[PDB]
Amino acid sequence: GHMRCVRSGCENPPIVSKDWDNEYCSNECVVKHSRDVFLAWVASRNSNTVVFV
Amino acid sequence: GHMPIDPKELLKGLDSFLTRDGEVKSVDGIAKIFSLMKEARKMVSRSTYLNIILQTRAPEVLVKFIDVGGYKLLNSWLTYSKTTNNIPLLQQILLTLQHLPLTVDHLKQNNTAKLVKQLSKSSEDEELRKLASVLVSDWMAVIRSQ
Ligand SMILES: [Cl-]
Ligand SMILES: [Cl-]
Ligand SMILES: [Cl-]
Ligand SMILES: [Cl-]
Ligand code: NA
Ligand SMILES: [Zn+2]
Ligand SMILES: [Zn+2]
Repeated sequence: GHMRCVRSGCENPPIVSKDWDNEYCSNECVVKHSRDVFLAWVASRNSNTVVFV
Repeated sequence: GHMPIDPKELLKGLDSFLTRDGEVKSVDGIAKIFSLMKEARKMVSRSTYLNIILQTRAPEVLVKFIDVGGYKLLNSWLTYSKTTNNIPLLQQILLTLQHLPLTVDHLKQNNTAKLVKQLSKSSEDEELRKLASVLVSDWMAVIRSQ
């Protein structure tokens, strides 16, 4: 969305930058969010405590 | 008029080339990933592909990434991140350079070593200056090994 920074835990409004599409507030939130998604993607392919989500 | 990069869908599209921990499996997969990285201009795509390289540990796969042009590509990303003063991406790029098994012949290809040496002296970020300093000392030992 465009109302707040897409990184989980960040409520800041997004800023304009040629490096993204008005959904991040800073460069740090880009790297941190991509790291959060990567870890969750690895967790989704590893052992789970439930069969279906 | 735009489309925000979905890093989850980027990794999903590489499901067959990566392990459960996000490591590149074969040298054929790192060639297709490099083709996607060469066309990646948005920061989300670049930071996601850098995580894939950082997680890959097989040396024969990492050397293939360097041979296909990955070292030239990281030089272009390093140059752009230094011009726009993108500290988080500069940090992740230097962590990737330290992760890659760079040889003396690789360091002589472009001015990446020069830009890293300048960061170790004049960067106002404490963590970026320290990472660049450790990276230069590691490369000094590689040159000293022959
Ligand atoms: Cl930032
Ligand atoms: Cl949109
Ligand atoms: Cl892109
Ligand atoms: Cl560029
Ligand atoms: Na080069
Ligand atoms: Zn944010
Ligand atoms: Zn939009």
